[PDB]
Amino acid sequence: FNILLATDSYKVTHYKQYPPNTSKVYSYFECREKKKYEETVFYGLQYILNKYLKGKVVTKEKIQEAKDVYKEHFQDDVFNEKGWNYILEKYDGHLPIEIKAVPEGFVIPRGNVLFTVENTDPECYWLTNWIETILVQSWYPITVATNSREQKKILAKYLLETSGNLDGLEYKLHDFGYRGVSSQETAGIGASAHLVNFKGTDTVAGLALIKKYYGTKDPVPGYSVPAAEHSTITAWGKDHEKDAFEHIVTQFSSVPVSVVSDSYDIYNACEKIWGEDLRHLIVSRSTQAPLIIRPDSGNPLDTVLKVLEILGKKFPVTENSKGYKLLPPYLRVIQGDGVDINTLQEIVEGMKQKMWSIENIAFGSGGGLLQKLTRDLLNCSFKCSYVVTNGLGINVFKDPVADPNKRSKKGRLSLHRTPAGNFVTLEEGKGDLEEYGQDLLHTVFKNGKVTKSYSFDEIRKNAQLN
Amino acid sequence: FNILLATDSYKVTHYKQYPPNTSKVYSYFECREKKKYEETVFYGLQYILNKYLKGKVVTKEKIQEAKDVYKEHFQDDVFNEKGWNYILEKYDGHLPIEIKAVPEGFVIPRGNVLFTVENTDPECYWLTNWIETILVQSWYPITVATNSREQKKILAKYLLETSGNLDGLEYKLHDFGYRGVSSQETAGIGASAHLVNFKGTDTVAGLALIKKYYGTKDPVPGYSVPAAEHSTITAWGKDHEKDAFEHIVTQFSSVPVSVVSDSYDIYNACEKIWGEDLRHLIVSRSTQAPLIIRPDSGNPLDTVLKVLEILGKKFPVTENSKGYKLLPPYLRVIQGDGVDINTLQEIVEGMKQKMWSIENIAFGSGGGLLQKLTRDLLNCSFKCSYVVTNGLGINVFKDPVADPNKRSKKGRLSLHRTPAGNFVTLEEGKGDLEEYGQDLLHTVFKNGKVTKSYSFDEIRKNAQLNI
Ligand SMILES: O=C(Nc1ccc(C2=NNC(=O)[C@@](c3cccc4ncccc34)(C(F)(F)F)C2)cc1)N1Cc2ccncc2C1
Ligand SMILES: O=C(Nc1ccc(C2=NNC(=O)[C@@](c3cccc4ncccc34)(C(F)(F)F)C2)cc1)N1Cc2ccncc2C1
Repeated sequence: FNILLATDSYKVTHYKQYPPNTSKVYSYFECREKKKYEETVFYGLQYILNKYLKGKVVTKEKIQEAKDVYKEHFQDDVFNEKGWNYILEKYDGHLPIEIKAVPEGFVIPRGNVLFTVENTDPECYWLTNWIETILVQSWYPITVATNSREQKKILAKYLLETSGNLDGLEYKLHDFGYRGVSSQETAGIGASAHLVNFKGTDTVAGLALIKKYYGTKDPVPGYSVPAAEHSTITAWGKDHEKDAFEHIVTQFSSVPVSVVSDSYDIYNACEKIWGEDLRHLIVSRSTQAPLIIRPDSGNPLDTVLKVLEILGKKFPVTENSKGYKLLPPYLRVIQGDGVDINTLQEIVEGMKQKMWSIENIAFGSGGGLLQKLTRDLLNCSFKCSYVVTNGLGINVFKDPVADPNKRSKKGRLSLHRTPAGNFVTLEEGKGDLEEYGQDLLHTVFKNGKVTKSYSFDEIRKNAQLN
Repeated sequence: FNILLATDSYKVTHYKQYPPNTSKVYSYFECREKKKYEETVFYGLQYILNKYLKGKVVTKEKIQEAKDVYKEHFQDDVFNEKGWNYILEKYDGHLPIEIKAVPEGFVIPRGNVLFTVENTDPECYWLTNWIETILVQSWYPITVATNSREQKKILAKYLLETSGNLDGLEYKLHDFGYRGVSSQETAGIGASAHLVNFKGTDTVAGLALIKKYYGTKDPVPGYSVPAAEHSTITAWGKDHEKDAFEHIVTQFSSVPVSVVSDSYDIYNACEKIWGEDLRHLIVSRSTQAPLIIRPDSGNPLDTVLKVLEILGKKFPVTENSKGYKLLPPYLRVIQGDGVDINTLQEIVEGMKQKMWSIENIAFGSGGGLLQKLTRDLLNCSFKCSYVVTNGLGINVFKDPVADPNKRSKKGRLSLHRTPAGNFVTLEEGKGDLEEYGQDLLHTVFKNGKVTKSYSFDEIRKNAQLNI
């Protein structure tokens, strides 16, 4: 990794574009309000600070590699070799940058300052926005954590309504997304962001990221159970689906086991194979080791409702203290196909209308959870708000005539508690009036060192639901 | 990197679920047809083979790390330590796997085998599908290359129609997506996939990936020009936008230079600042060093058409030999906001209806090009189609009653040219009847070695448009 090659090409040319005698560039990150995701989990900057920004990030060799690449890339010698040599010689390759940030896991309304960046040496005025590209990739862990939290809110509401408690809430949305993301690095970041809110993952890459960058008191931040795939059922042959199911639930007799049941006919598998031929191997299992039947095709709501209606007529169903139907504790369902925040809401509402407890169901989500998200969903954006030029500070901003939603904030920013205990971003250095007490941003990075950090356990606490 | 920790958790348990006495698992990858992205660029597998699958990928230390993690993760000791030790001791940690693939850059219709995977040692029947998760991530470079190519087709059609050639086609869609992707690793892979079809990138990460994994005869696979951002304009102050523009075009007098012009009022910047106050610094510039005006907000079609209407009244417009209007060569426009395959089509059709040449415009795309894509867009999917159990081969598949589109192929697969020059995937080992040409799948990986590689130059040639 070479930070000289980890910016948008055009930023290589910015040191020639700022007003002459500019000693300070001060820039901020927000999830811009779009005058429905009203609050965001701030998570993921600490990963970036440690993996990419801290310590000696400049060497002789990195400067020469970048020089040689940019000469060809631009067909011209526009690279700031002198500016990067300055950092190597004055600071042993440590970035003279100060970043202030809201604590990780914090849950903040749209349109607030989340972090700020500024150069600490006048010579490095160009450096603040060099690192915009790398820091703005924060959008991804923020957006995965936020969208996973919104899904937890829906699950919380319906589980509380149909059961009278939240037992098992943190295992209700399992991460199926490892194959469905764009890379290994993405797998680990996105899986880690989902584990801010839940404990169930198949995306193994998330576990090592958490242990190296954040830390947990527990040995691991997330858990799984044995489960089949189409290959482990269909490999027995089209006439032997029963043989496959029997061998798998017998191999995994004393732990929970998920068994994909839609290879040929989900409704026949539920009613005849599980519900009649193999019923004796299901009703014997312990409460700690249920069979989880997994449909994987068809309309997600219609399929879930028919699977439950089938199982309800083959297995002894109870009515819980809320009046909702409940499968025996040895038998559960997981819908792991077509789940995103919209279909999840549809399935739990539909279950509730048919008097099925959300105790009966778990969800798996892959692309919906980790991939089908963009920087646009929360308007994650980094902008310059303040510069010093000829020793005078100026409040700077954009305000495009055709889109007032892209207006940016002015001047030096701070984050405060309101008298009602909400959040407000103060602009134009007005935080210094101290009419709203102390800035909630903390210095997290300064002059190549991480100065403040959060365990994963602290992050989970900050991100809890009301 | 530990390949023992680079699979979906449940696959750690699959070695206990396959039929006993199974000596072979054979699986394939396709972009399943949904019975419109009718053809897919196969690109990206070579990166995965070299970065993650080749050489000694198993050590004593990796097996113990995986053992310790899976113990806690499953609350149980279900990990296949003996199976992974077998690979370490018999093959010095090299995977006994054979992968066959269509050549990279090939352009293949939906619903065809692109690559196959099978174990070369009976002991390692479980290994074929262990590596499903890592191989299925090839969806991403395939889908970025495919979607970038479909955009090149749209640009090709409209540029040929409004100008009578394709000059500059390979610079018409610039990658703006570095900040808009989910990771550094993703930036490099997605940027490299876009450069299969175009030469203009700001996503620097793509250049080193191409040089390390593919290689080009040219020094670099992709190029950029100097350009402003809101910070380099707004830093001058709200009352000095004109000073910022003047200093920037004067700093970059002799090369092309893109200047974001919507900080306060794009229409005032075009009509009064560029079109009157600074016009003398624009009309002097060379054909090799145009000013590119960059709007960055509003309705993308409406804003492009009004920018061109303004510039057409302040600058000398010509009518090209097709009847379409053309800005002077020192002046161009780039729309780099809200561009995806749908808005791109809308803008060029709108320009065509208003008699503007596509010569006037370049596009920048960020999230649309590199991030707003999923494995579902081309139904990229990996399935087991053949096993050997008790020495007998059987053709296996799924065929869910409620979704016939998820039906999978049966048996040993091969890819062939049809008598009309199309493609066909043969099932059930029917390739061995040799009623069609050679199988187009080549061994690219075997027993821990990459056996066949493609230069990036070969991939660009394979992925060219017809015309
Ligand atoms: O079906 C898959 N995995 C799976 C299925 C169900 C659950 C459960 N979630 N939630 C729960 O509460 C269960 C559960 C009960 C008791 C103790 C559990 N311990 C740890 C966690 C879950 C526990 C419930 F059985 F009670 F539903 C089980 C977890 C994972 N697959 C993995 C995968 C990956 C990629 N693509 C497809 C698939 C299929
Ligand atoms: O505007 C940006 N960059 C940029 C702008 C225009 C082009 C051109 N594209 N296509 C071309 O044909 C141009 C062009 C002509 C002549 C020689 C060129 N040489 C190399 C390539 C482009 C050449 C055209 F001037 F003719 F339009 C110029 C390339 C990059 N930005 C970079 C960026 C990154 C992230 N976010 C926002 C931005 C803004």
